[PDB]
Amino acid sequence: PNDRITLPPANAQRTNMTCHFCIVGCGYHVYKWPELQEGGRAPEQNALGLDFRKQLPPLAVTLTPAMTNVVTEHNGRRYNIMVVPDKACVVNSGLSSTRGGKMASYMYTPTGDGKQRLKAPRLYAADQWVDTTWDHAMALYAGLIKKTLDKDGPQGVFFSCFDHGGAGGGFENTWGTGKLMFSAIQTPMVRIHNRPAYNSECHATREMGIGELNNAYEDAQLADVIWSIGNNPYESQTNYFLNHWLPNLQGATTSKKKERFPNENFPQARIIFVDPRETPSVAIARHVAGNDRVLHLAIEPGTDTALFNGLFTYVVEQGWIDKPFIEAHTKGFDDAVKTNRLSLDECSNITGVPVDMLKRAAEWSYKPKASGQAPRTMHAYEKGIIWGNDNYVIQSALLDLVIATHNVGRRGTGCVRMGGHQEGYTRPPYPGDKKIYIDQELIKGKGRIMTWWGCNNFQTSNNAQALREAILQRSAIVKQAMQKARGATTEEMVDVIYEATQNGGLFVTSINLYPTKLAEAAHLMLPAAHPGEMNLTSMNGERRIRLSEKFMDPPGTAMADCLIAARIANALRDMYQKDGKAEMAAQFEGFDWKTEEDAFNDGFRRAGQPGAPAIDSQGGSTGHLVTYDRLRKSGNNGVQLPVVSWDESKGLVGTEMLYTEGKFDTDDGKAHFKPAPWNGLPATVQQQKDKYRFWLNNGRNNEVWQTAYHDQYNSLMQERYPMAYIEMNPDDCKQLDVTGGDIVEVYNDFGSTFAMVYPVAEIKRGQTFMLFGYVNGIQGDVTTDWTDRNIIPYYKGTWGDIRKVGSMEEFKRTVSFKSRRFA
Amino acid sequence: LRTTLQYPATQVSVAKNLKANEPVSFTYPDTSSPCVAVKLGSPVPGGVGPNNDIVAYSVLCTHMGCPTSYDKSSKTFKCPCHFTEFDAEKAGQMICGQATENLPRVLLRYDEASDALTAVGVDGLIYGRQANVI
Ligand SMILES: Nc1nc2c(c(=O)[nH]1)N[C@H]1C(S)=C(S)[C@@H](COP(=O)(O)OP(=O)(O)OC[C@H]3O[C@@H](n4cnc5c(=O)[nH]c(N)nc54)[C@H](O)[C@@H]3O)O[C@H]1N2
Ligand SMILES: Nc1nc2c(c(=O)[nH]1)N[C@H]1C(S)=C(S)[C@@H](COP(=O)(O)OP(=O)(O)OC[C@H]3O[C@@H](n4cnc5c(=O)[nH]c(N)nc54)[C@H](O)[C@@H]3O)O[C@H]1N2
Ligand code: F3S
Ligand code: FES
Ligand SMILES: [Mo]
Repeated sequence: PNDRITLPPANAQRTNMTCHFCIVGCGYHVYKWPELQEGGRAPEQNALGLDFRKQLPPLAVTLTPAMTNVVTEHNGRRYNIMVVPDKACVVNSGLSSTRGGKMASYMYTPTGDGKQRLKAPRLYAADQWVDTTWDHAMALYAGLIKKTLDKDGPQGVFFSCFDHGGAGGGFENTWGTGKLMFSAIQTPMVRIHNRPAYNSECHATREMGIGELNNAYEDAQLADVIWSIGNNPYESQTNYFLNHWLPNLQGATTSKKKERFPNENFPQARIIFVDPRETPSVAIARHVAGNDRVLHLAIEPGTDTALFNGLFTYVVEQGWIDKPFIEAHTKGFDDAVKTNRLSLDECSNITGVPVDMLKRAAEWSYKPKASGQAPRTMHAYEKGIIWGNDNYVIQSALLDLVIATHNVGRRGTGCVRMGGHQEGYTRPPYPGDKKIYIDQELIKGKGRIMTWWGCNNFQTSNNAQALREAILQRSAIVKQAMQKARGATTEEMVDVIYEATQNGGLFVTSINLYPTKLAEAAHLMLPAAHPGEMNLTSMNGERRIRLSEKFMDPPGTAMADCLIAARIANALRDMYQKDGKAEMAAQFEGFDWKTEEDAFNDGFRRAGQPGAPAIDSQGGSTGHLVTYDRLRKSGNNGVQLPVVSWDESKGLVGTEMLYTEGKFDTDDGKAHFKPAPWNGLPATVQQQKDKYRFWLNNGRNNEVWQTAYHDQYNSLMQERYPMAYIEMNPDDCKQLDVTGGDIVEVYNDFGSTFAMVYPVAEIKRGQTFMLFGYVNGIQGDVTTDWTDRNIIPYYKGTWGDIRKVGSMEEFKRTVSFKSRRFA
Repeated sequence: LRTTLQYPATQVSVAKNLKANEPVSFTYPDTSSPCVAVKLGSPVPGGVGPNNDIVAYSVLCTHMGCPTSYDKSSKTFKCPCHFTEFDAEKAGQMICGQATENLPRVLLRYDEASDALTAVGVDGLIYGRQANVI
């Protein structure tokens, strides 16, 4: 029934849960109680402490049927669950996004949205999917890795693996997988879930001395100006935008600024968006702040470097920089002024932004306030520039502007990633000295075995159509070779598969919650466990580490990813010991793990400690002060890393903001300016633009999480977004004789995919915006292979033509094509 | 014993009194639950009245319960608190926003003999209640 909910009893079990999904890492409670019990409506007779004897006032609660479920544990007993935001958590103050609010619905139940969860190992036995045992899966998987190591070495063993936090990442899981891949197998043939080499989104800012998560969310409350660069934060970092940015724009934080800085003017806060596209976030900012307090710099696609070099050149010419800061704490300023020189007239001609708007941006952001201090300008950026036209060069340009204007290390500032997932990285060093484009290697026929581990690059690779076509073809050779087998031992089957991989085959493994589109190619799938079926640690976009507590069993024999890594490492160790190879066996030592906590102890808590191997950790050398029991005591507020101190009396004490003493992460402790050449669009992308009509912009929808791995089973989400949509200018729609709920083909030299038309008045003629990564119409087919110096793709950098397929009468009947820009 | 809530039957008005796209405020199923009925002017699935175009909704946002306002130009309900928007033409479908429930539909009976519109139930859970009927 849809018209009531079962209240948690006053004495219901309550555990802490960070949201599974975005960077913000909102705090939740999980209430769990026997199915046949319920709380009373009186506030002291239910666990929420809310009075259901009468209508609740607005903002009292976030509670819907989607926020409840009934789980069945391995002992067959049934429990109510209720997953609701924590009012006292500093991150979200009781807010829940549409994505975190669905967490109860996306917990595993045999009958709900999680019915299709992987529950057992699955094997494609040449011509059919069947169940197999864990010992058989391990004998095949480890058998193939061992044979490849013994004949080809580690270069024959390929991974694409999460490196992120939250669900399908975090400190336990990045450690287990990194120890396995890098210490034990020692393969350099590793890409990351969102980028096709072992690299960083933030090489330039890190090299300049500025780690990308350098402030606190509170800094968004203290800013005079917030820049949002290549970022749609209402949709993609909702509760950071809603709980910290908007209160600033509304004037609710002005008294906090004045209390902290008694002798400083604080004008009404203003906001600047650098985005070719007019987004829901721009519309909401204008609604809240007024048009006069929002600047939308609607740049030409790929012209970020020209924008920042113009602004840099202008603030230097105006003397709107911090000369003492530059002299004491920086290197390379005079060189950067020469190499990055660009007039406002040139800047305007390249970006298409009028000179008066470039000047106003700089006047709001950098020109001294009446009281003499520089504006506190927080510079936030995300995939519009991280996947923009030369990732390294755009950060080079932007950090130069930020460093010259001292917008790192002062409260209310920062030049930060908004983030994607949560963060939770602890791993051994990458074991080579080479950047390797793993997708291109697979397409060219390299590798014997490829494991997708908590990712689905069938939906999310750049140039995705070339990838899927090569992997399906290489998979089919293995499937064809497995056909002749009758009563084959595991050993024999390992040889049959290896032989097929000598004839251009590839054995594919997926380690996942669900089959996904990967099952079209995979030979073996292994079932994983998400937070709440396991303990998990991760940090948000202000480095705030929290423990998500286990409160239920995973489906069937689903296992935490760190324990799957342990299982693989122990299988290989046993094989090498049996085969009389004591030196190879020793590479697979150190995985004697019974629980995910053991991976937390072995990785995060050993970083920098005496006797420990080399470890790269977001926790740093004080990570050992964190324990599960200490995080439990901290609650959903956790601690901002790095931890400065722990005692029983004060708990974990953390770090709010980095670089507050102007000591940067460089050889000389100074921030380093960098040259930022303006080279135009990459030639590969410019060839598509010269040939085809539309800019194929792409990214997030507020309602859809990533590759829709849970959402694809959600009846409400499938009603709303039955197919990937492409925002189109209405005049462009008329010229193509298309309207809301028509299907189009989108195509260029790289590939061809499909979307449902979504006319959007705000889209520019010749520009579009397609939902990325989706289960019906994969956007990435039309993205190019072009990457920057460090193999970061220009995912936002592609052009194609649009052809009407036809009217999908059922989309027109059932799907809203109304504006998603709030007026 | 019973599995259904005891919904009142609440007279709203007669269909012919409603003007195209001009919202009528009423409470249902008690005085703490504000609702809107609107004759949309063109048929929609599960519209009622002579022209199958009369719909009604709880106006409390299903995110955190701020009263939504009906926008006549878009035939949507817009939440001023965190900007959720619901389509009055698609059974309260959330266009964009932070809710995890479509805007609750008030079930209207249209009686041809009398021209009477009566609120007789609710599809979905009204904000800030354990059950639609307190
Ligand atoms: N064109 C285009 N392409 C893009 C982007 C873009 O802007 N444009 N964005 C890029 C970016 S920023 C990203 S983050 C990538 C995302 O690309 P992917 O990482 O491929 O996509 P996700 O949906 O995050 O993948 C998570 C997968 O792990 C599974 N899973 C979930 N929880 C767990 C768990 O606990 N364990 C395991 N083992 N599996 C789990 C899910 O079912 C799902 O298949 O896509 C990239 N691709
Ligand atoms: N609702 C929701 N939220 C999510 C996710 C999700 O799937 N759904 N995924 C999470 C993850 S993994 C990520 S990485 C983040 C991403 O968060 P964001 O990076 O904010 O989101 P995107 O929609 O990928 O792209 C941001 C903006 O880049 C703009 N853009 C495109 N080309 C350019 C360009 O050349 N220059 C500039 N300046 N801007 C450009 C686009 O118009 C778009 O509005 O969101 C996270 N949060
Ligand atoms: S509810 Fe979840 S999806 Fe992000 S805005 Fe909060 S961490
Ligand atoms: S209360 Fe309506 S959008 Fe949050
Ligand atoms: Mo991402």
